[PDB]
Amino acid sequence: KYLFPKINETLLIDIALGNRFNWLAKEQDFIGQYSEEYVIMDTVPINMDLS
Amino acid sequence: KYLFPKINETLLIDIALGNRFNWLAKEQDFIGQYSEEYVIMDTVPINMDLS
Repeated sequence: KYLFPKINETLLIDIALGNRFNWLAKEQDFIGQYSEEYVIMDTVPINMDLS
Repeated sequence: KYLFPKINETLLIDIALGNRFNWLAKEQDFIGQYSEEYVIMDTVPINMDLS
């Protein structure tokens, strides 16, 4: 009854918190500051006539 | 009709009773008496400003 209380273990609980959208993340080169994007608009195929 | 009755078999029914939480059981060394645990509290990432 005269000893100092001693620790069995000390346990770092480290939970790996994850970003669910990480598989979308592209990686750039961090150069310039404006990203732009563009598409090509539809031109529907037309019938041909020989007249 | 004058013989003593004789045993065909005697059958020890031994059912293996299982602890369903046994896969959680860590094993320590039984040394000391206080287990403690700790986490690291959140510090949210902050924007940087050059001023």
